[PDB]
Amino acid sequence: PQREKWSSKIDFVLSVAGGFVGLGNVWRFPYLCYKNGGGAFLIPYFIFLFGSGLPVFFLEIIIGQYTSEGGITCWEKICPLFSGIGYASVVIVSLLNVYYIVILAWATYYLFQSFQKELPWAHCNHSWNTPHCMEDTMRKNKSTNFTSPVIEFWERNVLSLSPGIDHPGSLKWDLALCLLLVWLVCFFCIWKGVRSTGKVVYFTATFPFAMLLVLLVRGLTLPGAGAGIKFYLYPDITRLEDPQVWIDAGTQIFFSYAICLGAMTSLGSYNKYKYNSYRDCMLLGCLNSGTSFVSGFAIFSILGFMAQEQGVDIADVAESGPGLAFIAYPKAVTMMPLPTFWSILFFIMLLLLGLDSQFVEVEGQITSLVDLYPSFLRKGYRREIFIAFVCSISYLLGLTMVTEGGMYVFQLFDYYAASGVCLLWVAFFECFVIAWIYGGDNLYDGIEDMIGYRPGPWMKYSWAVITPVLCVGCFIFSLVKYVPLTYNKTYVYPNWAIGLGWSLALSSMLCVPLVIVIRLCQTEGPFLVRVKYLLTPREPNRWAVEREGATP
Ligand SMILES: *[C@@H]1O[C@H](CO)[C@@H](O)[C@H](O)[C@H]1NC(C)=O
Ligand SMILES: CCCCCCCCCCCCCC
Ligand SMILES: CCCCCCCCCCCC
Ligand SMILES: CCCCCCCCCCCC
Ligand SMILES: CCCCCCCCCCCC
Ligand SMILES: CCCCCCCCCC
Ligand SMILES: CCCCCCCCCC
Ligand SMILES: CCCCCCCCC
Ligand SMILES: CCCCCCCC
Ligand SMILES: CCCCCCCC
Ligand SMILES: CCCCCCCC
Ligand SMILES: CCCCCCCC
Ligand SMILES: CCCCCCC
Ligand SMILES: CCCCCCC
Ligand SMILES: CCCCCC
Ligand SMILES: [Cl-]
Ligand code: NA
Ligand code: NA
Repeated sequence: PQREKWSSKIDFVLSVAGGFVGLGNVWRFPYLCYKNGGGAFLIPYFIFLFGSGLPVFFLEIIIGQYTSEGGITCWEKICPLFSGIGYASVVIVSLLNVYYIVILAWATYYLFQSFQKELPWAHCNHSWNTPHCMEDTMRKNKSTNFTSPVIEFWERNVLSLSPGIDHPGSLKWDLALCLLLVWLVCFFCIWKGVRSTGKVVYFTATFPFAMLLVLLVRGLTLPGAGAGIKFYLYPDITRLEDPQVWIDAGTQIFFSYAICLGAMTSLGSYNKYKYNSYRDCMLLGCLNSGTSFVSGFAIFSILGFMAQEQGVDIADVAESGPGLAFIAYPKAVTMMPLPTFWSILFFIMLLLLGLDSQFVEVEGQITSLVDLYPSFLRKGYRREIFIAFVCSISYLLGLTMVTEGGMYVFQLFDYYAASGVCLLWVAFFECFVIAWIYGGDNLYDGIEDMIGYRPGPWMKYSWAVITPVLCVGCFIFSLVKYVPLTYNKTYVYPNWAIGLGWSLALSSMLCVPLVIVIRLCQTEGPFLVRVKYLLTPREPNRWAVEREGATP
């Protein structure tokens, strides 16, 4: 048959908007900004945004629309050599789906804990509370060893943090059921009803932004919001000399935009050929980066309020790692009237934000993997078993991040697996193939035919110059000034853990060289002839079904 198009352009926007607006905006951005100083994170953030985030996102969407193919076969059409970009993106999205559902497991645990008379993270007189704990309101009335009740709940009850990754501990069975529950929700929403949220499109889309608005109003009116905002906005120039703020800000844009994963290319292949996706991507790009910037005001206002309440520095009031959104927002919902009611909504809001993202990504890899075996899969019961097998195996590897030492494994996955140099590796090669091998101007001819007009030179120069320079420059300077990964500024990772972390990165990075070697070996002839034949596009726009032109 053929790849079914979208019912209407409104479905493309909502599927895309729900695919990369979520935990990457409200969870990962606040703590990466928090970890890398304050506002010094924003300069590389906006530089990378306007240089390579929107351009690469639009490039992925337009490649999918031009080839009408998934993550992998689109690159086979565009350039048979360097086809390893698709396999690299599939590996990256597999690892991402592995560790990205643990966040939803934690959110589900918090939501289940929210159903009681008093929030468990309001006061600290429970079993898990260390005698070092003290009420935040009593912190000033009452050195550097008085933990807040909110941080204890995260490290003592929700995570049961162990001494280190070398100390796995026991599998938190309460979190293991929550991790299983969200996977069953993902499994039941992937097999039956791939896109079945059509009845509640209005509620499931406007509510997460409606809930984020209340958090912003509550945070901004807090007494300490002034100091938190100045920390969030005003930059520190000396921090820009560190290569880590550029890697974090550069790959946060790539993470938040879901690029180098094959999801955007697949989502871009479901719309009509003669559809102006250039305008809609720019609007969706504003909605994505706008949500991260605006929601950053809310979380950093609470951080400023917490610092004033506890009489501590803003940079030391919460966790410099994952769980900042689980320390700040659960503190904000305490301050609201009827804290239990608002706590339920936030973790429901946090869960729909991530479930929609997980649906797009998990369906993204499964569709991409089916394209490799179109007859073996997507045919009868064979898709039943394969979907469950992917969900089951990716759930078992998610169990290693649920044990008491599972937080340290989560930091390794979040820093190496689907972020960091692995994303810079794929993003550079996506732009290098299009801009220099395929041709930047050679693709504008396709885009002009496809969207109706020739775009400006912003996209062309971003692929040709800015993105390779930003990706290579951040890659070279990161290895030159090597700083090993740390958890919460204190824990130092053992050598094997870093080596394990690089294996997660290098497993997808080496997909590009391996396929080049595989393709060169398969093709017969002189080496220069072998390279020449594998670089020629094989009719990317092979879809007469629609009024189209030709690749040349
Ligand atoms: C907290 O640290 C202070 C200063 O070192 C020390 O005097 C006090 O005994 C500590 N209290 C607890 C509960 O550990
Ligand atoms: C009246 C209640 C709302 C108060 C909002 C406070 C906003 C503070 C703005 C500080 C900006 C600093 C930029 C460097
Ligand atoms: C803010 C840093 C990145 C901005 C990239 C804009 C590039 C515009 C195209 C230049 C044409 C000469
Ligand atoms: C997990 C290790 C990498 C798996 C993917 C390797 C790519 C092989 C492509 C073979 C077909 C050309
Ligand atoms: C700066 C890097 C330039 C790379 C040039 C590659 C040229 C390949 C041409 C293939 C045409 C089908
Ligand atoms: C390695 C992380 C889990 C990957 C499971 C799905 C991809 C492989 C299917 C055979
Ligand atoms: C900087 C982000 C917007 C770029 C649009 C203008 C491109 C410059 C040449 C007209
Ligand atoms: C529903 C929005 C919450 C805003 C809280 C304002 C507190 C004023 C006392
Ligand atoms: C054919 C590519 C399979 C990739 C699965 C992901 C393993 C890390
Ligand atoms: C809370 C979501 C705000 C979105 C703003 C979009 C325009 C910058
Ligand atoms: C690695 C220690 C925890 C084991 C949980 C299950 C892993 C397959
Ligand atoms: C793979 C580069 C860093 C590895 C550090 C630990 C090696 C055992
Ligand atoms: C990850 C959960 C998958 C369950 C499949 C049951 C057939
Ligand atoms: C992060 C991209 C590095 C490219 C190196 C090419 C040899
Ligand atoms: C000064 C803070 C305003 C925030 C608007 C989103
Ligand atoms: Cl973002
Ligand atoms: Na979403
Ligand atoms: Na995002």
